[PDB]
Amino acid sequence: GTSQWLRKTVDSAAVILFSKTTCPYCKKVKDVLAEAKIKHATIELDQLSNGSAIQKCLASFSKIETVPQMFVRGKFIGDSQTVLKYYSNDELAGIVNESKYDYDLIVIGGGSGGLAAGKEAAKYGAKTAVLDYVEPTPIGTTWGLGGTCVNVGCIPKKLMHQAGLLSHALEDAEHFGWSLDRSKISHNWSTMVEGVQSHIGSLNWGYKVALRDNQVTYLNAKGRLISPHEVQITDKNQKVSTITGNKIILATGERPKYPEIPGAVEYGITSDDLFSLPYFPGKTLVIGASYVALECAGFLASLGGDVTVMVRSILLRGFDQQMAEKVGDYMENHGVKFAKLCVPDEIKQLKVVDTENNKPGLLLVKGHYTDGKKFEEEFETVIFAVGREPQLSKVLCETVGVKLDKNGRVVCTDDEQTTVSNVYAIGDINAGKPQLTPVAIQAGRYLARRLFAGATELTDYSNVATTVFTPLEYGACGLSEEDAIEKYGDKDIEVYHSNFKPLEWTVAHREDNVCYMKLVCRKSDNMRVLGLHVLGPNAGEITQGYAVAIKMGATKADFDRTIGIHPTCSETFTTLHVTKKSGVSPIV
Amino acid sequence: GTSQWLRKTVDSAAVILFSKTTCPYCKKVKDVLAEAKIKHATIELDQLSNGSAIQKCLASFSKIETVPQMFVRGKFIGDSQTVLKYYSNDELAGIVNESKYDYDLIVIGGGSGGLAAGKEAAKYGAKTAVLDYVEPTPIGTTWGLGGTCVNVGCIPKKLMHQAGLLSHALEDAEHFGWSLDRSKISHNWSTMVEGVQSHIGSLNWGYKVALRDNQVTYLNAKGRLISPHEVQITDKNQKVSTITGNKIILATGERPKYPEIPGAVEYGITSDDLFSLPYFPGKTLVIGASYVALECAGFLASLGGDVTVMVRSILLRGFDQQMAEKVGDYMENHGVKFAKLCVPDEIKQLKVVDTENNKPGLLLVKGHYTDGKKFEEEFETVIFAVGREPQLSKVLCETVGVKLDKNGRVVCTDDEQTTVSNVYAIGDINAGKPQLTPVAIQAGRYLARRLFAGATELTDYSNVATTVFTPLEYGACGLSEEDAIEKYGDKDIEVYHSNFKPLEWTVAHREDNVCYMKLVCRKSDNMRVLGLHVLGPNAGEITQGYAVAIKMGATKADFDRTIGIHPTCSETFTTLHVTKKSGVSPIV
Ligand SMILES: Cc1cc2nc3c(=O)[nH]c(=O)nc-3n(C[C@H](O)[C@H](O)[C@H](O)COP(=O)(O)OP(=O)(O)OC[C@H]3O[C@@H](n4cnc5c(N)ncnc54)[C@H](O)[C@@H]3O)c2cc1C
Ligand SMILES: Cc1cc2nc3c(=O)[nH]c(=O)nc-3n(C[C@H](O)[C@H](O)[C@H](O)COP(=O)(O)OP(=O)(O)OC[C@H]3O[C@@H](n4cnc5c(N)ncnc54)[C@H](O)[C@@H]3O)c2cc1C
Ligand SMILES: Cc1ccc(CNC[C@@H](C)O)s1
Repeated sequence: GTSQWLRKTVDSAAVILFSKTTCPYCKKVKDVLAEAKIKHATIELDQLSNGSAIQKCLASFSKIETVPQMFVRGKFIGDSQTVLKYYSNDELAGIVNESKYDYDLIVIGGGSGGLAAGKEAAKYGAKTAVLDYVEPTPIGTTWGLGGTCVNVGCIPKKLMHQAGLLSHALEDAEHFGWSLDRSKISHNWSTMVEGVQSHIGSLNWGYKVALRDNQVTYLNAKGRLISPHEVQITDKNQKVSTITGNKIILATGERPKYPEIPGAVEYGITSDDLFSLPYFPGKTLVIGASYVALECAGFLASLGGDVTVMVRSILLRGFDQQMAEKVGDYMENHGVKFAKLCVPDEIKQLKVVDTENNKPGLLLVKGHYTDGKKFEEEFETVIFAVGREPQLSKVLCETVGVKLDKNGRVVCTDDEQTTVSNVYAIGDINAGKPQLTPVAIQAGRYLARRLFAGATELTDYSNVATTVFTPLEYGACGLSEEDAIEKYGDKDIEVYHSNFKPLEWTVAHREDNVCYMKLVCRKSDNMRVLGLHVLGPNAGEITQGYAVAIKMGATKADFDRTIGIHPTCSETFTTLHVTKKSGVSPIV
Repeated sequence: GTSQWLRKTVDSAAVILFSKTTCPYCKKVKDVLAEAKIKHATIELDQLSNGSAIQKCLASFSKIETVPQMFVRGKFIGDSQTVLKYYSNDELAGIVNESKYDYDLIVIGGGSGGLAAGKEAAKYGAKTAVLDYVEPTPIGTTWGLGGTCVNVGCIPKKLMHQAGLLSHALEDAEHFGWSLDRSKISHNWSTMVEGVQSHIGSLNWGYKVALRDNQVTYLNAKGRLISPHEVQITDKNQKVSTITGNKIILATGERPKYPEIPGAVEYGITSDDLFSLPYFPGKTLVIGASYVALECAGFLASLGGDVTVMVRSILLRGFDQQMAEKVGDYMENHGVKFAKLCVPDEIKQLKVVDTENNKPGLLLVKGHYTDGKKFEEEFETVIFAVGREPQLSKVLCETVGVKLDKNGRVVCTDDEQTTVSNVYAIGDINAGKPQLTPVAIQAGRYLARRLFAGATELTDYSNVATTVFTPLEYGACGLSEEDAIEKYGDKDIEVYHSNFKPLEWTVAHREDNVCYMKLVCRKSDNMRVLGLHVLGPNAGEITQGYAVAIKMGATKADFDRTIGIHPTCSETFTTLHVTKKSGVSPIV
């Protein structure tokens, strides 16, 4: 029925006021709470489908059925008159604060997900604390509040991606009539890092202010869940203590892996160090083949660097592989070299990194190909991008009872709840969910609404669009081609595709048939669009809008009746017609 | 019902074949028709929702009920045996060219819609001619086949727009670490015009080649409808003749208007001349407030030009005015000077345009503001953008019977048919249709299928998306805000909005709170999105995809449940919460 909704809501909420929009008694109580600097959620019963039933079940707690009723942490406080009797007796503050625990919510991890959840939580009166600590890299790198996206992920790579795109702007400017000469222009890595770190510092500080100004307690300490309500924190001065919270949210992210080979941890770096490195990396070897490894080799080339990528097997494993190879074939034609079907054996240090004069060392990389041929080349820097993983042993005592899948990730129900009942996990460590910063923000905000404001909304994790920020960007939404065929069979899958050329690339004398797009649709379902794929500039801005249509179950008919915006790259989606089965060429 | 469709198809198609995929006799006929280079439409009866009735209704024409059946211009030709007997006896070619008119279709106008139409009809066996003539401008500017967009519209304008954006890229490159100094680079106008014209020329040639390869007769002559089936053509030599056609499509577009003031036609120019001008315009007065006027003033300013814009009343009349005002504020903050509430009286000539040294003339402009105060200033170039109009006088003889609305645009039923039963109109001259290149193309293609292949699909003109390619671009889809309030009332309209700042603008030190987007919704229709509006970079790429979701009736919840792609500008549409009635600020 409706009853157990109301028991969960009243039991979980901190300060909550069942109210009416038109009732003047309720309105005077609200303004009392505002003047009292008392935050709370407000369930206005007159704008819900069955508010009349909810007033009936309110009597199951309060022996009354009128409005307003105020509750604090499961307890019925009183009706109108009762609460202002507390106010002009000055007993209100004592009763709204009193609680079995120190906090209504402890969040372990101050990243995209945790900070999102704590800021939405304190909005509804939940007494909240948020914990964040950055264990240093093996060479000692460190950064402030915000998470992986803010300090060592989406933010600084797209800015470094942007510095690389700008090199083609300088090339293109001549053909559009600008007097400059691209041949006479070099890049300065340190000036870039300083501007990138300046914007990161603004984000760091701005998060501390958001927490300060929302009544969230920020603790720069490493917390560890020892029991289902108990968190054991460690100071900057290694000082250890214990706080307690009613509800706990785990959101501590992942960190870079290294291969188990000698020299790796000692002499190489990872993405965590690349964004604040104080010297240009020089001649660089990137080991791996995920979006991290391509994106970084991507801009490192565009800034004049001598870049090699060492690929064990395939590029972008798990993405559509036609597009993967189109991505990779572009980078190879524009500077990035690849050593295909090759794997590393050890790293020898020939020269130490020169802190004083600000210059890299010199390394020797020993490898072998699959056939058995041997690799051996000198490199000034070696970056490892061979995956990321959580380390929940540092965060979670075995004995508390939280179930971990075979990767170390947290098994949650579809509302983010662990096996222990009052503990939840969001973000990269939620098992089998897409590891993206906008996902972690939605899970975090939609969970806080459910805990402290009686919400029902769940996070939808399906058909979440992505974009890979390689020199030519690749945005995608939905299934890949190979996956659609495997799920429904080659006969039932029809693919529309077509090359294109940006107008902007005409005067600039760029390639005619590298930019490509395709719609993978299902025949026996009115040609429903299953996945969408585009390789070209601004692929992120192109793809986004269609993510809404695809959540709404778009079909090829819907794309055909929508008119294009001319001249854009994106309008090519509105008039696709060549089918893969037909065999007709997709060139311009 | 089925009855009158079949009769309409058989009477207008040129060569049509009624068939089934499974049949081997029709496969036999297809193979013979393909061999003889005979182009035809082909219904596949075993693929239609009611082929049992379409088959049975065919007997009204062939006195037979089987398949295949081939018709030519309303006449039943024969079954399988009867067709091969014509083939094997050398009679089949003459039957399929037997026609009452010179052409199955004559298209008056070789621009966006007309080129699209003739090429589609040719592809179904229709014998087609397209006519195209470029009436020279007052100073005699003239160009090649393609239309207004190709030669003097979207294509050269976005290329000059792009030259303008690249000046901000040369600026921003400094702050991402590149050595260059923006302050010592200049722009060469003629080099850019050379590159742009070069690409226009390759479109001119491609369109000639495409009409050749579809066997479309291309007459570079001026056409004129003298009777429902008689078109009068006039040579480059003035050689007048007459051709006949079964179906006629009007697609003659528009041309720029001039104000009725002394010196306008003698000493000013329009956009028709600007895109191939041999000298730089210099100090320039732009008279108007349309998207033509602002887009041109925009890039002209970004190229180093001293630019002024003379506004009668408001900017972008017809578009959401809050957006328009923000568009104008940005230009005024980045160069362009505005003479507000001002109108011109006369243009005087102080200096004649110098062909020899390739420099502009010099003019004196006199006007007055709306309060009698005087305007007087010198400019080297004066560009009129005071609207456009057709001149159907020059193409449509009064006595044919084609009816015009009070603007001079053709009045059409929602299938593009005029008051005369066999004459149709597409593109700009179609009354009350949005005047855009993609609209013309879709109208022209969908019509040609209905006429020569039994199609039924109409063109949808509602909710067509637009982008104004000013220095900050502005893209939109659906109603303006004032329009939505006007139709439903303030109480029923809710507006969600937010500023934003592209990530690319952080390191480059650009403005914090200039970029803006909003969604206008209907409270009583489930918060249906009635209009989308965004101001910022790549606004065309941003908007296009969202047009599809609006076309399927997207609501606010649909935008909420879709996850953003990060870091993009476009992702801000997925987390909008501040409302206008709320009174909260939309800054960041
Ligand atoms: C190089 C790179 C580029 C990326 N680019 C993109 C991109 O373009 N778009 C995108 O959507 N995603 C991108 N991602 C992924 C994105 O960063 C993650 O999806 C997101 O950061 C996950 O957020 P989270 O809140 O789950 O974890 P995090 O953001 O990693 O937050 C976890 C935080 O908790 C801290 N912590 C850990 N253990 C403890 C502890 N015991 N006590 C206290 N605090 C602790 C961590 O130090 C960190 O501060 C990128 C990732 C990388 C590595
Ligand atoms: C500066 C500018 C910028 C624009 N930018 C955009 C944009 O970014 N996006 C967009 O969607 N739209 C844009 N437009 C509008 C776009 O150009 C039109 O919507 C489009 O050209 C409509 O095509 P049409 O076939 O109706 O007319 P047209 O393309 O003008 O075709 C008409 C053709 O018929 C010829 N003709 C005329 N009379 C005769 C005759 N008697 N005999 C033979 N031929 C004849 C004309 O010379 C012309 O070649 C822009 C317009 C301008 C002026
Ligand atoms: C013609 C114009 C209408 C609006 C313009 C720019 N806004 C100026 C305002 C802030 O005074 S220019």
